[PDB]
Amino acid sequence: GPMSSVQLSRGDFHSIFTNKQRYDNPTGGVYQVYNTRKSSNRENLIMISDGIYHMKALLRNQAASKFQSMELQRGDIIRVIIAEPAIVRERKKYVLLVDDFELVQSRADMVNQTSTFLDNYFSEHPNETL
Repeated sequence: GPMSSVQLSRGDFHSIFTNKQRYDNPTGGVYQVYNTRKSSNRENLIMISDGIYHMKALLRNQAASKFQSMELQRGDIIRVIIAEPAIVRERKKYVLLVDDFELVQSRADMVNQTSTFLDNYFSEHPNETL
């Protein structure tokens, strides 16, 4: 059919934190907003999904202004444009720092949901990350 669902970058979160090349350029990923629940007005911490894992993303600078103005919510699909990963070694926490993104689709289908938290996957395989 022409109207197939928009494809998320499945496996990209795992690749960002295991592969040096992807870590160094973690842009172009297509993800779905998983959770937007509140606590900063110049920084929005949200949960995003790649279809397999969900992970924390901290929207800063123009991504923060855009998120707030667009009122992005669970189910919305975005494309990350400016980003850098963050590994909090002392707490075994993983965050994608997002400075810019684009809206791909608002209110997209979110069915047969099986994504698990990225940090928990790495807890099960401790020496896997970079």
